[PDB]
Amino acid sequence: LPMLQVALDNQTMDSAYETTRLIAEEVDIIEVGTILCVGEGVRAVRDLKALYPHKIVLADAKIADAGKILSRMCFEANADWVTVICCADINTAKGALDVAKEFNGDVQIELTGYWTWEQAQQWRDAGIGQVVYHRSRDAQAAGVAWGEADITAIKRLSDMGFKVTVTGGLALEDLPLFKGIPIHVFIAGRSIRDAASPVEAARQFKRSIAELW
Amino acid sequence: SLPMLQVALDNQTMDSAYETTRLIAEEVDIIEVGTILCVGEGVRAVRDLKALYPHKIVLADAKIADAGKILSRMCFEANADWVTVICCADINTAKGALDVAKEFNGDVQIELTGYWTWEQAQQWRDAGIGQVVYHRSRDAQAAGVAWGEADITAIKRLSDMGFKVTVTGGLALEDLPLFKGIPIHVFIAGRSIRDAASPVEAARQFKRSIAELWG
Ligand SMILES: O=C(O)[C@@H](O)[C@@H](O)[C@H](O)[C@@H](O)COP(=O)(O)O
Ligand SMILES: O=C(O)[C@@H](O)[C@@H](O)[C@H](O)[C@@H](O)COP(=O)(O)O
Ligand SMILES: [Mg+2]
Ligand SMILES: [Mg+2]
Repeated sequence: LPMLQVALDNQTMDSAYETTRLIAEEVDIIEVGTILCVGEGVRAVRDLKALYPHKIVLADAKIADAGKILSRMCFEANADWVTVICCADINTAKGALDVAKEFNGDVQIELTGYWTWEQAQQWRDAGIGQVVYHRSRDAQAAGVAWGEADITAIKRLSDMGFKVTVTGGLALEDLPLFKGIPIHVFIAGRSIRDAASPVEAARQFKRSIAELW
Repeated sequence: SLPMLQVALDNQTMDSAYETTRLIAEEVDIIEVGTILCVGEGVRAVRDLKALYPHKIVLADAKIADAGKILSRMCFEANADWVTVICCADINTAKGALDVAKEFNGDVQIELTGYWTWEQAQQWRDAGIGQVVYHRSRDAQAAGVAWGEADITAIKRLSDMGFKVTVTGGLALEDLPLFKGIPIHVFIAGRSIRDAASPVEAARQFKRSIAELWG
């Protein structure tokens, strides 16, 4: 089944803990959001992995250059997975992946904003096995909906051999759009953290995934 | 005008950054909180460095990719003067960051990398972005990529479009003459200053060379 990831896009650790104390056991992956990496730094990764060592911890660092250096910082803080932004030089992705392998971790390419199909082939050739198909929050706020072009791109990525994560303002009602595609992970940030009942929100995502897959 | 000099604090902790700033804060124009310091310490790095050096321009090299208003507000509330937005970001991310920047009398720069296009560059101008950072990736440099002709052409074209262009990416002193005759806004040095036997003398050599080349 597709896994469920919660995004902790919080500015401070104590704010993040308001969510994790409710739903850490209701999800498969705990993400240190980019917002939390910028708010608190990499201690957020170390602290969350110490609290939840049985969960996959994703550092959404969106590494853009100095791949081996930033990745080592994240993996020394006990991250399992780290993100590399799609426009990074290929050598950045390669360097981050080399370090990830030292720590028995992994790298995901974050498809946030503009990228090309040629770049996608380069990632595959480099040994990258995960991508995050992300509808930008700012694009969403400007009225951009999930649509057919996204579904065709996701399927194309999956067919290239990537394990694809889908994310970007997902609501429970969006999940059927992706039915029949072997999605690796769905991420929910706002729709879990900001729900009247975060526990019910997480359980509803899991129930719907179980029904659809 | 002479190109200004920016020091990049690509350090993992504040104390490591301070080993540099205590030597060269008054030897450079702009103090950059490097991306790895932003990720290493978080936005306290911006707050602390601006409190130490309130008369200097402080740049947060956050390379914002999405959530432009949220991340830019975090940096500007920490008293940044300038923030970076990565070139692949949705145009609404750049616009959101810029709108916040204006509230704080700050500014945004687009960090150039990847396969950005000239049409995107026009989008940034149309959105009111006035600064770009022409950056040779550190990882590309390590893979043998040199500064060269296509870079000069692109830098000149960005300048002609109306951007103030910053040049950066493993610059050494000997690289500066490559850019002579172009109205470069800022040169950034990270490693060439921080890792010098004498960071003060390295900064001063950059300044002397700039003064000759653009004098
Ligand atoms: O770009 C960012 O850093 C976040 O907007 C993004 O990574 C976020 O973590 C999403 O992937 C999930 O959060 P939402 O479900 O609230 O969009
Ligand atoms: O991508 C990064 O975060 C840095 O590699 C980059 O921004 C760096 O700060 C350079 O602009 C200046 O540092 P060097 O002179 O050491 O390349
Ligand atoms: Mg995220
Ligand atoms: Mg930098």
